[PDB]
Amino acid sequence: PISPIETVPVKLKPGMDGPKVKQWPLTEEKIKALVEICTEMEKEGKISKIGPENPYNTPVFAIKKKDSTKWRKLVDFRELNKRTQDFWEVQLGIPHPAGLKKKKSVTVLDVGDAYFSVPLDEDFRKYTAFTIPSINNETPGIRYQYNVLPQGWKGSPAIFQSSMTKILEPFAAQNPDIVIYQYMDDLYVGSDLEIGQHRTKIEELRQHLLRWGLTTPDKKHQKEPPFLWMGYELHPDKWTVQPIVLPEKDSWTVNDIQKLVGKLNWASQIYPGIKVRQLSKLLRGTKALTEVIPLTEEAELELAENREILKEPVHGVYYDPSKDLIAEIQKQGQGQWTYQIYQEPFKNLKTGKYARMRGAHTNDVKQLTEAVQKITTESIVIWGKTPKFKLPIQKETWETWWTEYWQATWIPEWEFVNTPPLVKLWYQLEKEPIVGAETFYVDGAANRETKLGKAGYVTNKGRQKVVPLTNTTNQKTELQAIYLALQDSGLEVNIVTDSQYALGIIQAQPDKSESELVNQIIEQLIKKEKVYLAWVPAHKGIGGNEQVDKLV
Amino acid sequence: PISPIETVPVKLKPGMDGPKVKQWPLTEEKIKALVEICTEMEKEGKISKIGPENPYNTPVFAIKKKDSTKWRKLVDFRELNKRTQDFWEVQLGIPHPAGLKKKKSVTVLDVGDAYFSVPLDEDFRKYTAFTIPSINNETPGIRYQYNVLPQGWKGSPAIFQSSMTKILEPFKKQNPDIVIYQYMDDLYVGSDLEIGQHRTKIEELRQHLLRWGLTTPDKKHQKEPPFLWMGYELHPDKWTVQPIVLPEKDSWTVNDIQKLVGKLNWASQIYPGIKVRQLSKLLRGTKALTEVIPLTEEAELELAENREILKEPVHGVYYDPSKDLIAEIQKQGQGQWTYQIYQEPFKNLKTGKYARMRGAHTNDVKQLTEAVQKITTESIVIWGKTPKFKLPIQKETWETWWTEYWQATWIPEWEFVNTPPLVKLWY
Ligand SMILES: Cc1cc(C)c(Nc2nc(Nc3ccc(C#N)cc3)nc(OCCCN3CCOCC3)n2)c(C)c1
Repeated sequence: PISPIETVPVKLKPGMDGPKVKQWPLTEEKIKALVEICTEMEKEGKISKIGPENPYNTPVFAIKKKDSTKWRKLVDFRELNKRTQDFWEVQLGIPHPAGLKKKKSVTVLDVGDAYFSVPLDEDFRKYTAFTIPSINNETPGIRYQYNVLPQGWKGSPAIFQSSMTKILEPFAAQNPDIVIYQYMDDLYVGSDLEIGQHRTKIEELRQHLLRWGLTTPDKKHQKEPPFLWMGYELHPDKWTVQPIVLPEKDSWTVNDIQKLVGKLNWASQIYPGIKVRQLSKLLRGTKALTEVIPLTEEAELELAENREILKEPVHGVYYDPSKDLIAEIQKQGQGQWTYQIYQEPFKNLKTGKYARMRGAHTNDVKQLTEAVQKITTESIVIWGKTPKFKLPIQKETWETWWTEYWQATWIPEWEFVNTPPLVKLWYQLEKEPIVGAETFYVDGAANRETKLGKAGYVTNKGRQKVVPLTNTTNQKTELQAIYLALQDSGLEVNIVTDSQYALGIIQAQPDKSESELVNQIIEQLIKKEKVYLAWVPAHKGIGGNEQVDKLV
Repeated sequence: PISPIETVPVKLKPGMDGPKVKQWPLTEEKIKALVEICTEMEKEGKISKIGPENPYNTPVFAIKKKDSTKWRKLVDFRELNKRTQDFWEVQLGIPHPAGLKKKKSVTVLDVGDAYFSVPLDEDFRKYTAFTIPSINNETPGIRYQYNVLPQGWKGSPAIFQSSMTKILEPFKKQNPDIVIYQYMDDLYVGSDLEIGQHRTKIEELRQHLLRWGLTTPDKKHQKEPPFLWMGYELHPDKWTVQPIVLPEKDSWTVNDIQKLVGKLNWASQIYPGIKVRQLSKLLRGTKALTEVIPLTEEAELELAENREILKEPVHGVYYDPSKDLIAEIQKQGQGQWTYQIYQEPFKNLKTGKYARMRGAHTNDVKQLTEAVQKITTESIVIWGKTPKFKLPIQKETWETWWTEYWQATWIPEWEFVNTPPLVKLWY
């Protein structure tokens, strides 16, 4: 079950040497159990006996499972693993089904011995040595090496895929129609050939592999297509998520909420409208696994909303490279967003959502822009192109924003979708001051110890007001002063503040926020007809500043 | 070509392993072009396929140099540079002429094709590994490593320097007034000649470099094209640190004299000898913003004196060759961008303003990309090294589209900003 494959040259970390650790206590009669395995492994050429010269022993274990007709034994290689070189990292992620192409037929092959079927570099085999100590008084024990890729070893995964890849080349080059995917000890073959030729071609492939010591089955699968692959469910004409269940409880531990938000995210790829706002807002802190977190009222509606969605099953269609790639985004109010990616009206390739937990003062158009960003990356990964976008925003509102925004922003070709809720600009500050409008010289101050402050204003009409504040900070009073001026002024108003901070929040034109005060101010700015906000140096200013600042 | 002297032994900084940088996902179109290019390079001995025992990686991108039809491979050697060139800026460094910035016209010539002859050190080849990625993780990437001096590597012109100074010498004798400078894959050739003769003299150099083996594909044909200006021909005489202009108005409103002045009070952090107080005495009445305020005697005396004081540059602002250069850029609207190059805050070594057009044919990312290249070329010509940008852009949208309008071969260090300023029209 081995093969004349070219081994891959392996080095140890430059200064290091082979692992010389051992195991003194034994497992009684479970020693000859390890003898039966080794001799049978030796005969198969997997391992080889050797005398205890220049040795680097590695601890050996043995373990049976429930009702084990055949025992299984393996060596812990963590120490050797710490000493061997780094390799080229194995497959990062997995192929997402939404980007697979349909075929008349597909096959799955499970390579047998896998690792033990590929030889190990000769000048490196000395380090994989291990012992089988017998009785007491240090009697000469049985010591072996490894001639093939050891099971737990650090280099086994990458060397195997390298071997497998090289071995498939004289067949892939004799079969351009057949496409083969590699993944772990698995092999996933597909073709548009008529089922007759395909069954023959699979058999040719098997015989190829078998002559290279790679065993593959004729009838193995305990379950036929659909394939229970990787949390997925792959049918001949559709794909979907391997069924998940949202468990019901009376008490919720952090771990259980950690599991729940994952099972929901994993479902969000096809099931539209999945939400994880308040369900994730519970795992903000302080983080402790066994700690019982009380389930909030809004978090219970969300879970109920998700349950109502997960109720009926939904599936996705595969990729047709010849047809357009469309993506459309919908807003979901509470800072969350959803999108669908499709080529066809009634079927989706996939769905998904945008988190958006950045900052404390955000904006609807910017959020949408981040969504287009997130999707463009996802599109470029799975299909290798960017989608035509269908967006709930007017071109006037987009144009106005990117022209006004301080960051550079780009957006691929996109068309307006009239379906509400629309993305608007709920207010725009004046660029120039307003003749005839009252001028509100505002200022707010506070004490960072007493936590007391004042928010007031003084106008050009000679009007003045000062309101006392508790539970507040200099940043809260700096905004309260602005809010106060809005309350007390007509439909057009010029406001002058001495706070970079305040002007910072307002000029960001947020339509929503996580501060009730900022939201109230927003409500006023929407209600006003014209508002001009102006900045002025705090300390050394006009003189209408310290009129309410020297009060604190 | 015949293997010359044995491969120059290349070592790294003590205890610095090779680059291990993930490979950005790419369009199908780009992977296709990357594939053709690489099987074509491999076919010419330039690169070879590697095994799982090579754990290193250096990113790759497909750009379009001529952008006409064919693509071009752009390896990003930023990481490997930091790990090798820091001892090849020391051991083999190319000296930077402080006169290049003073020439009337400077032309850039790509001589990147030169390196492809010279072999690279066998023991060092491993660290030059790159990966052509697969879409949707279908196949583990195609993995190559270099067998000849790679373009984009700073260590390549350092190894090629002797051979280059030899090829150039019989031209530098005929033309002793011309400053030639090799930064990476490019030569910077500057002459005080008039524009006509300067181009004719560049063509003499192109043909000189050619009859000694070196091609320079950047020229195309000067005979008969459609309307298209040259790719790169700078004029570093124009390059200074620009002064900041104050509004010139025939009358002043409270708001006008309150937005006062264009960075004043913060300009006191740049030009420290400024008094604003006798201008702050021009209101003090809780006035309507739109009300017009007349000039007083002491008000004009703190404006005219605070105007010619801004056209007299800062003193004590010198270049620190141990300190990195920092370039900040500000989007200004109307297809205009302002930037500053510095090392310590408010001590500007260089400031300028990029300008594309009125608009409606060029978007933000294109503008910023051209601006970053434009600034970087100034930094090369002036200090011999590139700055680290602080870009007004979301990280991922830059990391997605930067390679779209990128015509340069080197790549500066990025960084992304998140907080806007009130310093927009303060510049
Ligand atoms: C668990 C699993 C099983 C298999 C067989 C695969 N491979 C695989 N699956 C499909 N889809 C599919 C899956 C299951 C069923 C059923 N029943 C029907 C179709 N299409 C291709 O091959 C697509 C080849 C497209 N190209 C062709 C050449 O350019 C590169 C990509 N390969 C995969 C990815 C996972």
